[PDB]
Amino acid sequence: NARRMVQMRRKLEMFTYVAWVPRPPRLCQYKNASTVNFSSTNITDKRDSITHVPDTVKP
Amino acid sequence: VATCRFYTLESVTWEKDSPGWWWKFPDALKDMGLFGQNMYYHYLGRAGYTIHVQCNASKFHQGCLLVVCVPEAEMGCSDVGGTVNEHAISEGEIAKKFSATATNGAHTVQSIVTNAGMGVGVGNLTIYPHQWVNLRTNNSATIVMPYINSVPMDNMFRHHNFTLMIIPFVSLDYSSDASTYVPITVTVAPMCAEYNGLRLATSL
Amino acid sequence: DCGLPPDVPNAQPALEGRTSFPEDTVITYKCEESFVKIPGEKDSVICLKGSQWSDIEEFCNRSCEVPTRLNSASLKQPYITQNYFPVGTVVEYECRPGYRREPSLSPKLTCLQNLKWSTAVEFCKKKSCPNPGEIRNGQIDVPGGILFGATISFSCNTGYKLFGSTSSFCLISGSSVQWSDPLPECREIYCPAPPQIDNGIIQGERDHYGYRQSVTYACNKGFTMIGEHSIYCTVNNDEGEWSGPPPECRG
Amino acid sequence: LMEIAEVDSVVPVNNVVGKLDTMDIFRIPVQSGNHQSTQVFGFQVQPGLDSVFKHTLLGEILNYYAHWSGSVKLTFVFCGSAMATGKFLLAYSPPGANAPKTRKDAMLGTHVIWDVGLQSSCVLCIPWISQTHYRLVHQDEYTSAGNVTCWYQTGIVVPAGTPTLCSIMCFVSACNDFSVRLLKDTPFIEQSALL
Ligand SMILES: CCCCCCCCCCCCC/C=C/[C@H](O)[C@H](N)CO
Repeated sequence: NARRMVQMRRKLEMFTYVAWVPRPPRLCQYKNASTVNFSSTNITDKRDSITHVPDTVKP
Repeated sequence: VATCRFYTLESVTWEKDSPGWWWKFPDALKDMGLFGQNMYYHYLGRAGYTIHVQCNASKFHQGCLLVVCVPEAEMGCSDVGGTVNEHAISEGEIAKKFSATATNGAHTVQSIVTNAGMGVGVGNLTIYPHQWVNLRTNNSATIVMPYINSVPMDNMFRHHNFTLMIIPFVSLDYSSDASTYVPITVTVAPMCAEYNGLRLATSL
Repeated sequence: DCGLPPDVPNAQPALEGRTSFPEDTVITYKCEESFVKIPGEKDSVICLKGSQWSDIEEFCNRSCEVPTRLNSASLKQPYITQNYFPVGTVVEYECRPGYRREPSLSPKLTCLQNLKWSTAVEFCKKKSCPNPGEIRNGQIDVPGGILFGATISFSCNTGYKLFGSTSSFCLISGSSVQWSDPLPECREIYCPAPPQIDNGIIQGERDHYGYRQSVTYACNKGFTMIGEHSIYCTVNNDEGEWSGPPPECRG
Repeated sequence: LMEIAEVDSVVPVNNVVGKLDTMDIFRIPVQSGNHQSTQVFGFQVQPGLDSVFKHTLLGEILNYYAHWSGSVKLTFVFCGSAMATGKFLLAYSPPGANAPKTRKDAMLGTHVIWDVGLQSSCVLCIPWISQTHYRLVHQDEYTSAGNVTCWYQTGIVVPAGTPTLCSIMCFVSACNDFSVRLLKDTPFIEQSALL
């Protein structure tokens, strides 16, 4: 089974059948190979505010 | 004509704080007249579906829903070490409710809406067939789902072909004295239903 | 004195260890294994004058065992007190508490010719408890159904504490079955006080902070912020705790 | 895979503190009143590196590749009441200058003025304006792609009995000229031991 090393598993699970019926890439960390069990994962990483774009042109 | 017809499930209440709901199919129709009966007496089944979701509200209500059908929505357990009960995936005509926080318990699904019970980004569910119900724009969503599986036919009890999810990205909101009860109603119709393996009815 | 009592097919006399019997002795016979005595018949002889026993006819015959114990149904009167069940005997059952009749099925068993009872069908089916419902901000674990004798358990989502019963059982309640305990309540957990910081403030501090709610810090004029601009309430094992240290405001 | 990338996916623009595990991560807050001076939202065009985009369908696909090229579609949908009307200025500012601090500065770049009506969505297409044919997914200042900002063009006007606070959602997809290369492993999945 291709479910114990995480990279190839995540690559293959981008499709439902192998390709047919693409799926949203696994966001959470894999826990075991028997299941799809996961700990609840943040949607993304935080930034300072909703308008936050850091200055890159400065002396 | 006896199975390929619209069946209406129990409606759900869209509140200001409602993570969402989901239903697995065909389990959601295991009691819909002769469609369910044919399911009990046959070993194989194959049908498309026309899913119609209804949510009507005034122009002074604001809200948005995601209606998405997920083929092979293998859910995950809140306890990372363990399995799920059929009851934790589907209550039949009754909907399973997502949560706004992490869930605990034995054999229950990790139903935090952000991960959609599948360890994926909820915002990425648009890859599946989907529609949105924006109260300012529309009041119904229609999806035509053919039979999707890795085999021509399969048992309708042992396998959930697809899961229907309704997830409000924009919470329902209204004003002082507008209607507070805004329900969501789901209507599903099988299409081109076939059955094989006729024998005595199974018992759950 | 009489000699040995007469032989009776499928019956054995109680001799009590002797072989010569004084006049008027009454000897009783008991049926052998897999035989039942026939009601209304003599089971004993008596030593008459002239050293002669009275006549006795066969009084033993056949039958099925006592019907096996069913968890769903119990034998009705008078079958529940009976032990003689010859071939063709039909008994009747009634549902035990927790079960109710399946009307399309017969609650009767027949003793067959091979001395066994006929095939058991579920003429009494489990009595079911009501829908357990739902717990706001919590979950109901139903691991094996909601029928008579079932167990369900309750929990609360992250950031909520359970108040009330943690489990409930489908038990018999008079004429029906009901849940032992009502649904509990999941109340939001409140974090400790967000710590004030030197030379900075909390922006619009609130009275109570619950799960994932955030406290935003701001430094006073002339002071430089070092650290997270805000912190938020985490909740584990029903206890709240801030996500980390507040920022520093250094001059 | 580009078929997948061309599908709209909701963008956690409001990736602020605390709301990283809510649905509100996908909602940009707007409201009625005099709030023109207040910017609505702003982020860098880093489809595979910035926290705003790296976990979307487009971002996840890109993280398997080292180079990307092509235009990006940003679709914004107004999710308020049908009785609420407003106009917004969605601007894309190529790199070389700091992000705008006012509507006047942002208007000088590539922008579209969005009118809210029966059509609830508008598309701000980010053109491919690059000195190189490809950009790094792990973007640096050399491969910077610019920024996107939104400002109240007029504001939001609502009648009596209507909610005063509304929300906007942003979807991201790839145009038909989008392309990636240099397959690589993604840094969003890791383990410490055989599962
Ligand atoms: C002489 C030694 C021969 C070694 C054979 C090793 C592989 C034999 C079975 C290959 C079949 C598995 C192919 C991979 C598919 C995956 O496991 C999943 N089913 C697809 O997601």
